[PDB]
Amino acid sequence: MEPVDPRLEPWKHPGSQPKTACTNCYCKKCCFHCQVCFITKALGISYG
Amino acid sequence: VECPFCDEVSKYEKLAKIGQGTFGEVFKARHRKTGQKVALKKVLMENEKEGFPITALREIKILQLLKHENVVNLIEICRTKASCKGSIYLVFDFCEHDLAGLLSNVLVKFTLSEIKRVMQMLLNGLYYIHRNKILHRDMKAANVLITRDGVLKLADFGLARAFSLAKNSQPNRYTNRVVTLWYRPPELLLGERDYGPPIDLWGAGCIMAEMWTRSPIMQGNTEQHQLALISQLCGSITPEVWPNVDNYELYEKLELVKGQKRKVKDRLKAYVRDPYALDLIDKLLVLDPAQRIDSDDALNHDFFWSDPMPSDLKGMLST
Amino acid sequence: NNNKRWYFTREQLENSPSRRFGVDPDKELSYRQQAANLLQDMGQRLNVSQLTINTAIVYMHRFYMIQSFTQFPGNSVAPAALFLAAKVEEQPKKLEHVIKVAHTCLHPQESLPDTRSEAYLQQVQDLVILESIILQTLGFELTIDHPHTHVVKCTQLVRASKDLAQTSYFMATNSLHLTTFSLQYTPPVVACVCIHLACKWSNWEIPVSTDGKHWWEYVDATVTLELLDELTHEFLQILEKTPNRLKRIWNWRAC
Amino acid sequence: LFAEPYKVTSKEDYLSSRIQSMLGNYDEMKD
RNA sequence: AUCUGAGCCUGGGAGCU
Ligand SMILES: [Zn+2]
Ligand SMILES: [Zn+2]
Repeated sequence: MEPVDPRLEPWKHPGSQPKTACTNCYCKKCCFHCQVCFITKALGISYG
Repeated sequence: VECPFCDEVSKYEKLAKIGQGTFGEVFKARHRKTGQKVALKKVLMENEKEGFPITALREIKILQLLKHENVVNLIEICRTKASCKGSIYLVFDFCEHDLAGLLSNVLVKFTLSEIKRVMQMLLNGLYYIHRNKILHRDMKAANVLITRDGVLKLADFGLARAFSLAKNSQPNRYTNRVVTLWYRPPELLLGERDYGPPIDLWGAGCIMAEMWTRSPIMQGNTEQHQLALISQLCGSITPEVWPNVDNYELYEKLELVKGQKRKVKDRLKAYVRDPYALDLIDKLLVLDPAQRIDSDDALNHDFFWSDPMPSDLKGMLST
Repeated sequence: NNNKRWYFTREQLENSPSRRFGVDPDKELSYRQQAANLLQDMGQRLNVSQLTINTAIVYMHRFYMIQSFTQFPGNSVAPAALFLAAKVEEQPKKLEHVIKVAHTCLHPQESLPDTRSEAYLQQVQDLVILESIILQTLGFELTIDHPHTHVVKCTQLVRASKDLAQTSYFMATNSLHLTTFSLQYTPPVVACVCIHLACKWSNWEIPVSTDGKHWWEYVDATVTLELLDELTHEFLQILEKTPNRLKRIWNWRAC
Repeated sequence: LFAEPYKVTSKEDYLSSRIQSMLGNYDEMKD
């Protein structure tokens, strides 16, 4: 979701963990919380 | 179990062992059908604590990236059929000689011109890998190869890694305990973790001295002993000669001899003789890495542009 | 023709290793999307860089152009690929930590197996095996270039707003998760498709430079507007099958 | 050396219109 | 009354072949 400056070396890139924990609500706020939520909630793809 | 992009090493026939590498055994081998010679470097997956070693992943990445006339060439990566487990082999282009072997052989005689050419190719390689943001971190005579045609190749990148010029901000914390003790620069022995390309050029200076001494110039037995030898030869490590060396946690905790004056030229005069050579060695073995000469400055040094100009090695190698 | 090794034509994609074993095109693409989602989840729990996840996804996409899902399940290959990418991208994670996170993700009911149990050491052996198979299948070609690099560089060049940069990067990630462009078109082309799509969505329009050339001309010399729109159509076509909950959840609830 | 992007008041592009009628107004998803 | 996986969604599970 959040851009990362490509000129950073691989060991410098920030971690992907979102600041807030993922919920199970499917409201607008919750469907774009992070990549996982978007793929699972908004686009309905799940492995389980 | 399909595997189209990783041939079995069986295609090569091992001929002999040729030393122990950073993480494996190395064998000379020839392609069974074409006779092409290669060097098989066996990835020793003894450190099964973290699976495939990151050291080998870095080496493979780097050697897939670096392509230069003075950098060893990776051909492919081969496997073994599960017998009772598998192993990976790095396949390199074979080089007839290594610098250590040549320096130990008494029948091999270097002219000054040929030493100039060796150091020129060496610094070209260091210049190339440094401009591609790669540190070698294992510069030593045994890792400098010379082909039959007298083309120098930097080799054994098992300890190499990429580095950053990052970023006027959070400094890097690289792996400190690197480089063979004899060729290790002062800053690494004092616990520096934000070092850079200069450490490789320290090794180049040590190697350049061996071109005349035919023997490693500082054969320490411990990190402290090595530091003492460095102080004895290059002078005492002091803020006066190395600004901000105070800041090293271990600068006083280790106690470094303080009296020693610099004796690089004094002690090497009898072996090197050439004035320009001595000057370049003096600039390569500077204590403070911030003041140590870099590949480009070394390659513009008068040593490389004064008579006798560098010449091809082919001559000296046939003896 | 060594470039075209890991880039394929529709004829080559249609005759996938999974097709050889009777796996519908849509079902293979589904397994790919699921593997990508699992990789993203594990990566976010491990707190690795997005670069690591993207590399793991490209590994997965290329892995399944040689091996079949019949033989190697996506839910077993994915943790190995991520464990490898973490090393390749200079952010290595302990094997214990990865197996833990994978169990948490795939068995939220079960308790995290004991580090001494025979089953845990079996999971370890399986993971290390899969890592070796992924490495050999890919020919140890571990340097991956991603669309995100060129997307971000281009958004910087054209002085895009924060929202347009975010959206372009987001579409780049979606391109890796939902499509097989990484196996069809070069990273610069995908970057252009992503920026173009983000612009068409946001109604941002990127003008011509002070020297009279369109923005896509500064990213790749082969990107024509015709092929650009064609591949945007291919993207949206790959997106039509998505259970478009959005058209339905579009206007309902908040927090 | 590069004019900032500029909106297109009432976009009509078939591709843009289809994407938007699909997703749901970029200005909305800001929340 | 219990198992199984499968497909459908819907302020999300103890709902349906
Ligand atoms: Zn989330
Ligand atoms: Zn909510």
